Amino acid sequence: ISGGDAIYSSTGRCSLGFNVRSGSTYYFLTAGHCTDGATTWWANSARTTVLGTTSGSSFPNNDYGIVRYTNTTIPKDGTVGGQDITSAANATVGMAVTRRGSTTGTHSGSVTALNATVNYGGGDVVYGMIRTNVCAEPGDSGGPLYSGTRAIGLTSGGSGNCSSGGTTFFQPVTEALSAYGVSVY
Amino acid sequence: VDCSEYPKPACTNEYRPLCGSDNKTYGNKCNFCNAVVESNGTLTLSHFGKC
Repeated sequence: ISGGDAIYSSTGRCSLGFNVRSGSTYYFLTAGHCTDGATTWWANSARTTVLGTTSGSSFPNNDYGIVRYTNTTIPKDGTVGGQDITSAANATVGMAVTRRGSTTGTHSGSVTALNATVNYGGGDVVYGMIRTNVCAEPGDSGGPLYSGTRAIGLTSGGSGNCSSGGTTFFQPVTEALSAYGVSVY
Repeated sequence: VDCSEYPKPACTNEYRPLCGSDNKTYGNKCNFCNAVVESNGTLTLSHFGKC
């Protein structure tokens, strides 16, 4: 399973962001809003293939969570679809980036602004977000934003859609990596 | 679902679909409710889940 692939919780479907690890312990990052109140994750809508259980969840304010793998056999590719990821990097204005998610597949665009505040309502405000012109639609949450072999962010939310064009905000991945002490591979 | 606190300028992208009266499946409540506002309260909920 890789970055961009579907993940199911008890409540709905999100996208796996990146496969990360710490020592010999494998995990995957995804959106905090997806990990919030979820315990177990599965790889299929039937919930037959277990992935693992949530280990951390940071939403609102930030928007990242991490899930610890408990499935021993499922392959944990350090890629995004077939694309290799070798390091993580800070977003910059004008950077060309690509997103992959489980509903829309792969779409490209560029970083338009940094440190943006997105107010999802009811007190769910997230800060420090990367703004881009990439579209995203329901199901795409927590998928990767990358640039070449560099990991950059996790899909959070936005407006518009892929038919008409839209704006998507992403959580900087470096922050998540640092909070959990894990690294891409 | 109450769409009173809408519209919202942004929605998260998790998937928990609802079926609108226009027979379109909306990916999530926030997407749904913004469509309701956009139709000027003409769109209603048919049922939960995909259409």
